[PDB]
Amino acid sequence: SPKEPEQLRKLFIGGLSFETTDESLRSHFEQWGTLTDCVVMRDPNTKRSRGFGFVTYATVEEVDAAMNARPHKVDGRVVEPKRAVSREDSQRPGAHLTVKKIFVGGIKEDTEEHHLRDYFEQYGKIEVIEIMTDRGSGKKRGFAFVTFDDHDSVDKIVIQKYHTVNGHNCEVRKALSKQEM
Amino acid sequence: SPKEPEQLRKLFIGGLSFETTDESLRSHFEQWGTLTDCVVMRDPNTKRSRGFGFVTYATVEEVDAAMNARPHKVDGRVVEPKRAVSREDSQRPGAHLTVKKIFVGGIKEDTEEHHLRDYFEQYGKIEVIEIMTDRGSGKKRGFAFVTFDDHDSVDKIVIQKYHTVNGHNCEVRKALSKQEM
RNA sequence: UUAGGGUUAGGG
RNA sequence: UUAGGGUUAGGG
Repeated sequence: SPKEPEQLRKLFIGGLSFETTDESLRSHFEQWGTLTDCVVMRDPNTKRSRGFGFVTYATVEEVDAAMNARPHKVDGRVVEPKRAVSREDSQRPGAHLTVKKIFVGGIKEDTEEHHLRDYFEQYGKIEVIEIMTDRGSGKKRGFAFVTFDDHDSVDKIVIQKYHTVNGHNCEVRKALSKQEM
Repeated sequence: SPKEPEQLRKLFIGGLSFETTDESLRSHFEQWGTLTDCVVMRDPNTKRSRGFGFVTYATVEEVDAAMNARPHKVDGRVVEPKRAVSREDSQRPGAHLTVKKIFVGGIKEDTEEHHLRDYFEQYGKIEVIEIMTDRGSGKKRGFAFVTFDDHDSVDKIVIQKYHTVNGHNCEVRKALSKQEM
């Protein structure tokens, strides 16, 4: 009886201690809901832990409640849980990078800070809003950077590439530095 | 009449818009106290802005109140203020890197999380505390990583290299990744 | 079309 | 002496 989809309910649990089994991974994350699925990824030959796994709750509400419980110490080790990234986007560069900033392209020269603030507040607490303009000329360049205080907010946004802000169909990507491009 | 030293009262203001003068830099940061010193660094020949400057309050209280006002938009641009780093440490690698994690070496096999928590809480809100141990052997390795929610907390700590925690003289350095060493 | 200015570490 | 395990992205 699961209404919400699987990917929205799934969490990638990276950095798992090599002592973590399916059972010890389940016995930890079950404190924040019921687990539809809980697996520790292993090598097909050695069956040794590959250092990451997946958990899937019945509700996305439980997924958010799980993320509200960071940090997570499973089997005596701090793990890094991340919202599940599609097998599509996982091939794209920087999809797995933990960032607190996003790229917003297509705002089209009439979008100000309050437009971004009023829209993106619904995903998390906003730190900075930078409307990119051409220096000296003052012309707006049609894209902006929004920085949140929590990386999980960014991860919830970029799974939906397209957003309609201020009457524009915009693209939202994870903010990559110049040295990662 | 300045009791506290100069370096503790000085802030490095990086990323300054090239339109920022001493006066516009002062007219912004004077909202959080009195400015002992306020300079925009320029090239000796062109006198064009080098993109950074310094401000110095009369109290470190005003310096903390200034940092509580992040982000700072000076002359229509978000600037990155940092606690002043000695001309010594500025030669050391990674001193200017904005990090939220610290290295703590010398805790010596009898220091647990609560020892680090009770000591380092006095500098800011703590996110994670990782006591580094040898896998499989369980032996403690004598160093730890402490992650704060604010980079400014880390910057206030690492200006004092040596700290006495749990009866040990420990070294505190900025957490550098493996790829920056 | 929609990728940032890391000259963003010292003048006195 | 006091530098981290980025095999931390898919099994079904």
